[PDB]
Amino acid sequence: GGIAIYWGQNGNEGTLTQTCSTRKYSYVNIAFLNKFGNGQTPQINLAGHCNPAAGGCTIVSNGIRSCQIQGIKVMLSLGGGIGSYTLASQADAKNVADYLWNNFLGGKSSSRPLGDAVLDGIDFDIEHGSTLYWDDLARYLSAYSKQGKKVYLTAAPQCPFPDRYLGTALNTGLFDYVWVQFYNNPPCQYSSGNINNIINSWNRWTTSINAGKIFLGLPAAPEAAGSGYVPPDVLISRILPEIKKSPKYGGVMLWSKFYDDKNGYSSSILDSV
Repeated sequence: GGIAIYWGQNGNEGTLTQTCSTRKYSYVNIAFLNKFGNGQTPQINLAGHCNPAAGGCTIVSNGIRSCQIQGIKVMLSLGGGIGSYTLASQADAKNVADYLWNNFLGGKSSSRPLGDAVLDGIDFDIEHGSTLYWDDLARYLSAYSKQGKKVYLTAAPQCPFPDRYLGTALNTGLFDYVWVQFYNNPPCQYSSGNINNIINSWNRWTTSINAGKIFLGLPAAPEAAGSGYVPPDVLISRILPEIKKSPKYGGVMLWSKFYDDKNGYSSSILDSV
């Protein structure tokens, strides 16, 4: 399989072009569109990379194209750990889907925040707020595929199954790739000496949902998460041989590009994935 990486939350982590040029990643999620819904004007947050005012982030289209040329799929990630994103109603789901289509996908807008490039899909990283309507948002985005170009749908649920925010949306069977977050959640993450909780949880996920491929999501450094970091050696020796047995195995997801650079996590695990 391949490695999915989150990029966008630390201005020092390198450009999107450099990120794709590493040749380590197969998927890149751009983190985050962290404000939308409830009549708010949607706002992308790419930390120090660029300021989206006055088309300050359109330069990112260069990186998007460069990734895609090399066969890397690039998603815009909604939500994240911080932000006032929500969906107020089913009409809000529709408004948000139309906004995303016109501003990031195959539609038209005079003010596309990341420029002219057409993203491959949308990543759902919904971690708080409303548990409602995410399934409608997935349906509406999925309908836009009928115009000719596939809109990929991906999700980052937390490991406790089922996920309170994304469970219904994942039950739709519309998601292409699901990278489960096996961290910040004691009952289903790695803890010193104990791999049972994580394998047990992986078995639940892979047997329970219909998506194309399921990925094992991890923090790339001890600093990247509150808890759940797994040393690469343990991953390679004890965890991967077990999880790679699943036909639904897609590879590994890492939070985030910035920490990966510092800790050299993907460099250490790349050939084992």
